[PDB]
Amino acid sequence: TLDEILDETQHLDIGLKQKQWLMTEALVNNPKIEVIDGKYAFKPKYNVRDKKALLRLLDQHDQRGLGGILLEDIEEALPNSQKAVKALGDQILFVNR
Amino acid sequence: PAALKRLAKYVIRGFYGIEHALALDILIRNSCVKEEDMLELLKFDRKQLRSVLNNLKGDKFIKCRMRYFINYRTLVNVVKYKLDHMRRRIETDERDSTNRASFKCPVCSSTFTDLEANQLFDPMTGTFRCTFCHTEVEEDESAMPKKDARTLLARFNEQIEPIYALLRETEDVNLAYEI
Ligand SMILES: [Zn+2]
Repeated sequence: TLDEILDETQHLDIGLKQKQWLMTEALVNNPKIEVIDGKYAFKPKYNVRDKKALLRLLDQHDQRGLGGILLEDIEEALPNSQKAVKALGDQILFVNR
Repeated sequence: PAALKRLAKYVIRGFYGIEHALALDILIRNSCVKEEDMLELLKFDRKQLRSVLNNLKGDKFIKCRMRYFINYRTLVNVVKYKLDHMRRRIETDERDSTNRASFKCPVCSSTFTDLEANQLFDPMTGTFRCTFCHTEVEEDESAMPKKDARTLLARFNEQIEPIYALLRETEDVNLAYEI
């Protein structure tokens, strides 16, 4: 929660007004904020960044691979490359435009 | 025409590269193909997509159906067009001259016919002597290895038929199905 972030960042003294404005509005103007209830979550990537086993998307032969984008990649422990080599080893195919 | 899309599955495999092939995969479904949709879906560049489309347009691969919004459909009957002309050019490079073993003088690297060194043929040595220098002649040597090229092309150009047999056969059987 915003209070938990404040807490962990030791920025809790942002002022209740700002704290409130951040909570009610900043995390509301948020594009498609995936928020089950109390706690905010990740919106862009539907799939958990688990660096492995996208055989579902490979066998999803209904959209020619579903526009596998790199924007949601290379930010993990292995810069896509480590996964790709195994990804190269496996069916996964990598290219760039 | 499901097996017409099979000759297509085999030419994309056989010829055009990933960037082309990914676009060509979309061309698989000949129901509706707009420019905005294909751009957004392929996640490609617009200038570059226009280049590929322009390239495919050059193939007459697609019949641009205007609304303006577009639609794209197969035109190539040039599978034979690549075939008749390529076979001609390879048979030209294949069909060699003759033994064409002209004498050649290793010192001056001059070239002679069997006829050239025959006038030179020196009866006192029972062999062929070069013209301006009496050094003995040799084989045409390297010159044109058109005979080695003939053998290579034959193995190489006719060796790609087996891997094309799936499609050479599907096309033939599909064309028969089309009537
Ligand atoms: Zn000579």
